[PDB]
Amino acid sequence: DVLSRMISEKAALHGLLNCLIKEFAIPEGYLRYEWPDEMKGIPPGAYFDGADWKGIPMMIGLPDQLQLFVMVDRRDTFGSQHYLSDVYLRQAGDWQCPDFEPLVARLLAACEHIAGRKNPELYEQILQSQRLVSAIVSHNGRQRADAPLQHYLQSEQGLWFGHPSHPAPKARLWPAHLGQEQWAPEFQARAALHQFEVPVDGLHIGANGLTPQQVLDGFADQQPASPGHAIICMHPVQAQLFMQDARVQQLLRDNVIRDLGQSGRVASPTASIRTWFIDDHDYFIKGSLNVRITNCVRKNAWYELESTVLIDRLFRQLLDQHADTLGGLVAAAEPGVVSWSPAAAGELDSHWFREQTGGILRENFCRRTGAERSIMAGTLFARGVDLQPMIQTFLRTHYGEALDDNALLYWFDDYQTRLLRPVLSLFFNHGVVMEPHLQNSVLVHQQGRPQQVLLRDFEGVKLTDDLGIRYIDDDIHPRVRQSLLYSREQGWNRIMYCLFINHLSETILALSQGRPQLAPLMWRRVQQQLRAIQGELKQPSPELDALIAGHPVACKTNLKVRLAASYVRLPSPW
Ligand SMILES: Nc1ncnc2c1ncn2[C@@H]1O[C@H](CO)[C@@H](O)[C@H]1O
Repeated sequence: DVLSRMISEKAALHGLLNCLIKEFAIPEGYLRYEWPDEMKGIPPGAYFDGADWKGIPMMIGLPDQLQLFVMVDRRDTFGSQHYLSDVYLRQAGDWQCPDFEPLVARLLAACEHIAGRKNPELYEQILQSQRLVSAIVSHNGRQRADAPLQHYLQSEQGLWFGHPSHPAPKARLWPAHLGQEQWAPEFQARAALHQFEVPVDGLHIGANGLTPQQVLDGFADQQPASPGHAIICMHPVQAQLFMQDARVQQLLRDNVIRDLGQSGRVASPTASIRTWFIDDHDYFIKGSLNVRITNCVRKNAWYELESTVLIDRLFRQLLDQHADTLGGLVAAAEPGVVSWSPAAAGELDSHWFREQTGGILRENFCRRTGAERSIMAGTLFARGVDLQPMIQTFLRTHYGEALDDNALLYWFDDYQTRLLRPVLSLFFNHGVVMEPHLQNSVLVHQQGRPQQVLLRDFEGVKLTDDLGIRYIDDDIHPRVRQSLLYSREQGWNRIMYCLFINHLSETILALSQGRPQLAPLMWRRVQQQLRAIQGELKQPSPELDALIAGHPVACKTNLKVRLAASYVRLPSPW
């Protein structure tokens, strides 16, 4: 419990170092792998461990007379390293090791001068995200370290620390008056979804291979509705919000719509917070929620609600027909979509409604892929309750004995074939831009042995203006078309940050913990894959050649955005 607090700070602190490094120090060149002149204030124990140094000295010149020292376990062009000491800072001066709060005060404080822009909210958010993490750790701190990985839902609920490179991972600014512990996957949160009785004339249903009626069936047991009516459901938090609107009030006071209880299915919220998982239900429920959670506000905007539909119909046309050109793609359907809005409301309203009431079903792929056989990547490669990459002990148990270097490179290599081949085939063959970061990705495994890397999330999916866009069957609202349209370098920036800096960087960092020498080998294995896959592509790919030949990699900046998205340029690992 004090231990708990201290684990949460080390995670939240390392998370923040990751932003600082990747988003400022490496791109703006404030980083040096060198010992300081004076060590006064840094205790031997911080950098010497009896035998040898605790790794490599890392130094940042934060351009305001402030200096930062930290022992890292490796040199890394992406910033992906393990921090093997506390953090120390200077002025004059003498090195010091301030508590977590003043340590955040101060790092942040410097980040602001480097970015010219300040965010007082972000600060209070950082401590919030950290405080939750304590509670989280504290609640789960007695479990087998790797239990998260044993089971799909549990891996959706063992992402104890959130975004590895994010200043406020667990911060969820909804009305504090609605709690926090009861809407957290990480507290094993469960809840019967909030429902509403609405008349069938306002329904907007998008289905693919599914009857309008079957979509409804998916979201809510349609029975309790009187005829001419239907049952939508929402996040219970969304439900309070959505009921705040003068508009809805009116609707309620006029019995145009009935507010049923939290009376829907009992589901568990997923790591994405507003998606819900019912075991052996054919679908997840991906509802909206007007709350900032990490970056954005998790509404399905009205146009996004149309586009899921098209993307699904797209992904099937392709999977059905263009198999070979997809490098092995496995994707979760988003086959059905529902929203409601008063029959006669005029579109500033109609829209507003459909985005409050928006719902999207995702195929519960655990049915195709087996509960105990599929693990959410972000968790696959996360640090468990002891700040130890869970992947290690998971594999050690699946492969009987401890795994030598070459086992680990093999493993890594089966993995990354199956993440790279589909993402990149999708991009260059079709202009379909995916968002394959750690959370948008689920590993399917035959007892350790990677089978598929399932991808999902059509919100994230965009289409390139020269290519991807062409699968758009043109009678599409100009606003919808606008949400899908990525410029091809806009788009390649995403694919780059996602596969490389968010996903594999981290996959690597997880496996090579304790064995940094594995890092560079792994990336070299990456680079061959890059070339072999290219050899296979059926369209040109200059940006790929660029990358293979070691040109710099795009990296989305989480912290800088919140302070002043912006992508910065990080040196290739090769
Ligand atoms: N490594 C990650 N990258 C992107 N999103 C993540 C990551 N880990 C967790 N998430 C969660 O996934 C959602 C982003 O789609 C957010 O709710 C975010 O908090």
